[PDB]
Amino acid sequence: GPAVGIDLGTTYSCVGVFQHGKVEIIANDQGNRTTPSYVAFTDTERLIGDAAKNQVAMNPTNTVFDAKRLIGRRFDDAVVQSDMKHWPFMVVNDAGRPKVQVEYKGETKSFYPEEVSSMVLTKMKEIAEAYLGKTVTNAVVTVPAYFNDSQRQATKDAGTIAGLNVLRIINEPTAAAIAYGLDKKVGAERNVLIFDLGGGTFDVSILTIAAGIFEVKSTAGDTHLGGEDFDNRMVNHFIAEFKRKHKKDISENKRAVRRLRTACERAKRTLSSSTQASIEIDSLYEGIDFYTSITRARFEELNADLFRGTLDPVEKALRDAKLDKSQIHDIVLVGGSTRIPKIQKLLQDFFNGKELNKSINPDEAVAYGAAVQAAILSGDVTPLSLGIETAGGVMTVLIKRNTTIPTKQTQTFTTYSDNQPGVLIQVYEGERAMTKDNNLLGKFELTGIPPAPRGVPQIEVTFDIDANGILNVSAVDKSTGKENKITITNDKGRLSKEDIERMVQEAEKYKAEDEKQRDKVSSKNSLESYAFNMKA
Ligand SMILES: Cc1n[nH]c(=O)[nH]c1=S
Ligand SMILES: [K+]
Ligand SMILES: [K+]
Repeated sequence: GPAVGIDLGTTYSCVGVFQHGKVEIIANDQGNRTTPSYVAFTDTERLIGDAAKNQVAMNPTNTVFDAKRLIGRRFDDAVVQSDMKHWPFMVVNDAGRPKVQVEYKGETKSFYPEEVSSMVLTKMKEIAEAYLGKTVTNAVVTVPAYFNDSQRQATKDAGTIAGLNVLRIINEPTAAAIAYGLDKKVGAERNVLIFDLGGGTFDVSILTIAAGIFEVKSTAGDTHLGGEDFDNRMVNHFIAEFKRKHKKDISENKRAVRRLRTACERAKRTLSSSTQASIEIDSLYEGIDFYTSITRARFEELNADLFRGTLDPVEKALRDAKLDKSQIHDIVLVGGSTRIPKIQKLLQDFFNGKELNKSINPDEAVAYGAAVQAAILSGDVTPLSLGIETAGGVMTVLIKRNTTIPTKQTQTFTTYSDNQPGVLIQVYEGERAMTKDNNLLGKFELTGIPPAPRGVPQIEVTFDIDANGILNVSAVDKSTGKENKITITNDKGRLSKEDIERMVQEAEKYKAEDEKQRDKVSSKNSLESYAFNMKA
């Protein structure tokens, strides 16, 4: 039967299926299209999803949430140590691996984060099975773009424990782009910014899409920013208002604060569609009814620093991607908090009035994209960057990937050593900083360089690609006009789309190491007479 797409979120999970030409987001047994990523252990039973979230106040020590924060991580990781302080449940160290420790049926029990996430995935699998009336095994599960191999493998393991065959682990921003069909657009490469403010995290991702291939250029954000922060600002404001009006602090009473927080959450949602919301609480504290109102402008003022602060990760991602804001072709809004009008206005104003992609429910877009990809898995531009080896085994790119063909690019190079008699032109294809990590396509030598000090000889290297995709690489000694050249054949089927994707993924995985590495060689246009990779 059809594979499902699952957004395994920090706070909630969402499951969708592509059937009958459309994606259907599947509601749970309580009629909810999103299910809380919560697992609760009690004296008599294990609760998953809505039931677990509903009883959290009654059973805080044994209600687990935020397993995504621990997944694929070591106990001594700084993130784990800081996060544990904010959790009611215990996290224990089992041989360097974090485990949640809870009381279940009168017995102490410990679970790895992948096991807790497997329980959430089991609920999502069961919700899909109830809707489809058939067993669901195949699934595509989404993860944040910044997740490392350990976090990705642990997420896959959670699906495997749940009995799911994880066809692929895909980035949440990529899933959102697939939901908007941004990978179906034939033509020149497009730069896409995904603004994801929901699920307790703020994620900004910049992607480039061409020929159905996605590359993550940059990621930025705040792992501890979400709607709860906006609700807290309202709760503190109301606590102050009650204290000023009634000379009473309701902070001591946990239920009164809980009732106020629930009213604030509802009011914030009303403020997305209306300019004012009513707060009506009977007997909030000491028998005093709290009936009041909040304007959208007051809500915006209470959260002004948080809302404006969202632009700082957008600026950082643009800087990391080496792109101006004008170079973004598509902006996608993901996450429930993107419904807030002030956030939409701030982002649109930053982008000079550019329209935002927000037609898909922001809570369901990632699952929607995952479902589209799962169905695909169930049934001219350059593919890779082209360049030559410079001194130190460095990849110097003459043609970036996603360059339309035919194309011709020329750069000038020099000798690295004094009285260097010749240069070796080594042609490589790939996105890595060092040639050892890229693919060698061919090599040729330009000999007879007249003796000169290093940096004086000028060698012009030209990469020419025809419409058929054939690459001709030539080098000319600008002092004599002497030349040498190689023709590199483009075998049809030499590279699969998956082969290209793997090369792009490797660049994304080693981006920090490669970006730091580029700084090491001083010249960047100097050629040696030998292959660095063959040097002992
Ligand atoms: C403001 C807001 N936040 N989250 C959500 O799910 N909806 C809304 S309208
Ligand atoms: K996810
Ligand atoms: K997010």
